[PDB]
Amino acid sequence: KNIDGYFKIYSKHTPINLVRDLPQGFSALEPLVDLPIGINITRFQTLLA
Amino acid sequence: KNKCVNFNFNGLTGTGVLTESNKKFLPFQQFGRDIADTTDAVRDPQTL
Repeated sequence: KNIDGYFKIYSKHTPINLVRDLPQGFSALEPLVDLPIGINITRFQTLLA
Repeated sequence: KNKCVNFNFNGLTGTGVLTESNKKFLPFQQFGRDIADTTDAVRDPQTL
């Protein structure tokens, strides 16, 4: 998300044994960085190896 | 430490007993707070 130019990125990595679309339980995503950029964004995309 | 004193921790003004924290914390935490939204702890900017 980008709030007042501060592009914030939260994240987390954990092991799982998912046998479904998405898992159950509970876990929150800790913050990682904070970037005061200040642009207008309307869409994004993903990359792959 | 262990003394009533004035302080300015990078703008975190106040006055009270500074002593070692036996409480956990996040890596990106800069301070803590109580139920009263009062500054309950602080990280020193020079020795975290």
